[PDB]
Amino acid sequence: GADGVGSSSGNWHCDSTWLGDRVITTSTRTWALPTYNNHLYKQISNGTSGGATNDNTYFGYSTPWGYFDFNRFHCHFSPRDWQRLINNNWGFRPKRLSFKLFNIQVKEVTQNEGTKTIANNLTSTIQVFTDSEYQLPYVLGSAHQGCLPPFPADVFMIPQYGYLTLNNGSQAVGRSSFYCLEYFPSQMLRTGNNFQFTYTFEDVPFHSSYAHSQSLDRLMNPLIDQYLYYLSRTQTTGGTANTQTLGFSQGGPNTMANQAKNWLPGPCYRQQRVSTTTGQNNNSNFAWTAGTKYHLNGRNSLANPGIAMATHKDDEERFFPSNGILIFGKQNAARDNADYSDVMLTSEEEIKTTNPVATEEYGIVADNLQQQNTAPQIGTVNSQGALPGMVWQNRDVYLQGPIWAKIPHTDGNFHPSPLMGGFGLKHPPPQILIKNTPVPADPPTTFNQSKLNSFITQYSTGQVSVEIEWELQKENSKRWNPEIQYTSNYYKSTSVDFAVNTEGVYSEPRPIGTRYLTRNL
Amino acid sequence: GADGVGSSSGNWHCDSTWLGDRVITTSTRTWALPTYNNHLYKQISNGTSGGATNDNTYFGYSTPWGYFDFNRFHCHFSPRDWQRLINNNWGFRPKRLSFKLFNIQVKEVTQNEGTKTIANNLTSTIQVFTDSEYQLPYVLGSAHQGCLPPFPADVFMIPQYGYLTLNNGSQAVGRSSFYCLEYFPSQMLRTGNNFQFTYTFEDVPFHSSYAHSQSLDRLMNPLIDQYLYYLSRTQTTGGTANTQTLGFSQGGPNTMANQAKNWLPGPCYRQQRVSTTTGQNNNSNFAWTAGTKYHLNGRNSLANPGIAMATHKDDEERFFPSNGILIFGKQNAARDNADYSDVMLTSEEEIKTTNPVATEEYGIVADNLQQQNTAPQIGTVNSQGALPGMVWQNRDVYLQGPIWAKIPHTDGNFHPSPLMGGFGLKHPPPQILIKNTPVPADPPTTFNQSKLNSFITQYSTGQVSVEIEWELQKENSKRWNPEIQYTSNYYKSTSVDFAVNTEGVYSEPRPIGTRYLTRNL
Amino acid sequence: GADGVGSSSGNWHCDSTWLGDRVITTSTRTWALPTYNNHLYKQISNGTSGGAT
Amino acid sequence: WELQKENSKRWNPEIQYTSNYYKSTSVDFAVNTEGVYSEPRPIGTRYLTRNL
Amino acid sequence: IPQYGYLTLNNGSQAVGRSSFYCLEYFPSQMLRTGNNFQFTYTFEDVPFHSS
Repeated sequence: GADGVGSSSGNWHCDSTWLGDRVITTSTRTWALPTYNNHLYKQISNGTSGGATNDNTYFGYSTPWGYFDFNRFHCHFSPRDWQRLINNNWGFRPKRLSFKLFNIQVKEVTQNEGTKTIANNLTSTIQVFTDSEYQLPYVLGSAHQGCLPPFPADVFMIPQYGYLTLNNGSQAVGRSSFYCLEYFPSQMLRTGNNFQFTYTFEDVPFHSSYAHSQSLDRLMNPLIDQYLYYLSRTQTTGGTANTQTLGFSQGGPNTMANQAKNWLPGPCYRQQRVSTTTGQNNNSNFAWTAGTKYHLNGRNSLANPGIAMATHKDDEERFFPSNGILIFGKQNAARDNADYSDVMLTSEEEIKTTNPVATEEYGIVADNLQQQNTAPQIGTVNSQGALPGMVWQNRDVYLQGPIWAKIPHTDGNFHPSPLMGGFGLKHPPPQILIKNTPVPADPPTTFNQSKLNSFITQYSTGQVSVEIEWELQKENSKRWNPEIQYTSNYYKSTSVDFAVNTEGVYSEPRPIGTRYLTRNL
Repeated sequence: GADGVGSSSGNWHCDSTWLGDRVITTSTRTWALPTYNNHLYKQISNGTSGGATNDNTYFGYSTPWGYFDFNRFHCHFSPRDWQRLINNNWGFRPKRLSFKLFNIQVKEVTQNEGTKTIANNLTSTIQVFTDSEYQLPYVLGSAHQGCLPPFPADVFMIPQYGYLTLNNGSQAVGRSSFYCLEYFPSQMLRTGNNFQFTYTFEDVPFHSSYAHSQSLDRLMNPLIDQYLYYLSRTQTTGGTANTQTLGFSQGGPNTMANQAKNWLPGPCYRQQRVSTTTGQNNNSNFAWTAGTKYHLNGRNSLANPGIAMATHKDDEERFFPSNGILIFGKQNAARDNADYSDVMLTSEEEIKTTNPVATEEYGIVADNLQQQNTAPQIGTVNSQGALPGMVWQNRDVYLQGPIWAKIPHTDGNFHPSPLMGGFGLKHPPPQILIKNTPVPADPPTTFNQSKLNSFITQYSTGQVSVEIEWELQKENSKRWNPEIQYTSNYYKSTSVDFAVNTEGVYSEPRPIGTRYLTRNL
Repeated sequence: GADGVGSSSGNWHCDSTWLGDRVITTSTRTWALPTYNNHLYKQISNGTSGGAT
Repeated sequence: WELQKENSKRWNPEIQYTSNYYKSTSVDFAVNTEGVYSEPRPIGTRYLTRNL
Repeated sequence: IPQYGYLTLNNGSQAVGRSSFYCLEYFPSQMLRTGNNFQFTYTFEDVPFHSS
């Protein structure tokens, strides 16, 4: 109706509504936006001139702007809600979202000798816009820090926006592009204004959350023989001198490894195996050398995690592929050289049925061409691309994991599902940029052409709301016996899981996968 | 209105019209159609009975007919028009075409002793038809010579039509098929008639003409750390005796080779590397032996060019893959054993971002399974198929290159984009066949059953017009700094580029790629 | 609609639009205006009395 | 602004204005390490050609 | 924002009779506080295209 400094722009909303196949999750947080780079664009670079190896060189710019990132699940779901979701449902996909930004304060702080003081600046503004035409480097989806906090009572700091471009060493080539963010139409807000927009997701396949109750090779009937034959005997038996001969048999219950099958496991690109028990591992540093890397433009890049694979086979739980998994840190984990007990290892073991084990070969093929003179030889397939009749599962999404990623714009792609897990999108949710409008200090009395480098130390805070509507796929199954469910531990504990401790620090005990309920292949 | 020998059938058209997102290019040429094979079908063959190796054997027929081929770009675009196109636009695709054939003369030449004389034959006809049901071997798209000339003032000769069929050695098998082209309904034209038809392309994705301003591995934010971890340490350090241990770290600006990534480069099938500087290459003839070949039906076939890959990495310009590029000849180049200075080498270097370098491996994988007893081992991937989450770019189209190719009719295919570049089409533009109607010489006075082998030496000429409507994808980009453009050299020269020389010979100095403007991944 | 110290007067615009034979370029900048001459008009002059030619 | 479209039958390619393809320490028409914006060269308006 | 000043007829450092003096406060102007804005439009007269 009427906006001003005395009225409030918007109301707090955190809620989740469950109706039929829809669930609508809304959230609200409090943010604080500092001034970055003293309002300057800057060329940032790193090159082999220093100690940096040729692989880590980069060239790019760092903008004064800042951006909102809600791309992680736990922003939108309380652990309880996540439990309603993964226990009762096969799959889900987002439909549409809404975004609101309101109740803006802008404050200016000054330093006089040793005293610090902070006072409202009522006339200052902030600038906000969204890129809806995707005309900027899209920097979301790389799993950077700085999303909304999982716990609504936390106040968070908005990250700085920057991007990278083509480089040769530390230098730049001709195609290198430079973007000036002030060059887009944006909306300017004072303390009595608010900002909002809506967005509608394109059709996306449901994320399958479930494990297969069968395995790809066991689809057969155990009771009945096949009518097809296979080559079971190359040589006579029982004789003192055995000669080569041919004989055939029908696949049956006794030998099921020989039966014909319609389908093949998903592709395999091998990882190195590492044991959680230290003593069993080799004594050396093989992490970077023995890692599984892909080579692009004379630059070796570790492949992290890589394509979706089973972490380990039965009773192998102490083993995990080198880089082939997602690893989340526990609360108050060190940044570098953190101990094993400070991190949380995800496990893809649920997909063992459809996909091959990450640390083992795909299969065996014939190397040579046999003769009565020469013996047959076999060979091992470490890397296997796609073949007609392969089926595979994507990687599981976690409560801490990213929701979506932008499918790059290219001539062609193969199954465009982000490797880190999520929903691939041609047109992801537009990224939102925000900046404090610079306010100069006292200019000189005599004209000078040079730009003004002196400004008023300033920052702004406010509220942000995001609301996403999700579509659910109900679970319809005739299974007689009980399912596996996700459940909290019944035994006593010093402190409640997913709750604040004595000091008020919120923490998450373990990652939570999405696959519990079962289906038939 | 009224057609006859005195009226003209059609008017000359060469023009290009630029309206909005459409551009309509029309062209006209003068052709001459000789009599081939003395009006005879003939079995042609080659086999290992001679010096020919088993790989080059073939079996097929050569028809008296002849056909029109406009499949190359430079037929439809003047170099200037090609410059308007590639500088201002991201992509384009054809919409519909028109074809006209008119102003037909048919002349008969006789030899009397040493004198030669040529006179109009007013009553003779020619036969023309198009196969719109695709019931013939489709011979276009193999980049054969004989398309329309690039320069409108040239008169060209129509090529002869022939096709190949299944063979075993020089012989033919049972499935070998024989087609009689007189067995189709065709239209017969005298000097007062004209021929035309229209065609409408099926929906086809725009050809992407642009380079990526980013690279596939650099999509990350340089400023912010990831919240994921990786395995950075397998062993203690600083001690006199170091023991195996586990430690983890977060990917960050300093080490970007270790960060998790959502996508992978396109597939890789390696090529042998050759230096343009002769001295650096090995001394031997490895061209055929060390080439990259695919084996089909006991017959080795060189893979030319192969799938799209970057020609070379940074500052490698002197290197090119063996057969993995397109090579165009300069004007008046020799047919066989031409010198390096007589040919023009295309370069795919623009796609380095998305696709791997053609001459280097795809990556590294783990060969063995480590233990405290045994060291880990690594292995190299030379050939890599498709894996989920790969992105790639197609090969660039050139002003001299082919426009389209017919996607073979098969059960299944993978990304059906022709390797030589172009638009893959289920129903390409129908191919057009043309022949002089045979006119017998004086038959004997007494009946004889044998067919008449004596004919009047004869040929025909006329005009041909083709008009194609193209659809454009406008370039909308916020990049601040200037683009790279294609431009002619400012410095003085003996003769103008893309123009006739003193002797009247038209020539093209260099190939012209389509990728200049830039985009973000 | 209603202007005051809490509302913002206008929105940032920098854009260029290409339509047919028209192109429309808009721009926006931030300025700072000092007080000159202590709010005084002043006669300024220079002459050959000094070193000036 | 009002534009006058270029309608010309010239066969061979025009001269265009284009950025340098070769590598460089810093991008032209962009901020440097210190954040100072700079313009490398003046840019004239005459490239396309006409007949007298 | 630069300072506004202007020159007039002179003889040496002195001024002649035709020298004019303008008082800028003598024009109608619009006064704005922090809640106000200012705008106007303008239309160029017909001018020949700049030949590039």
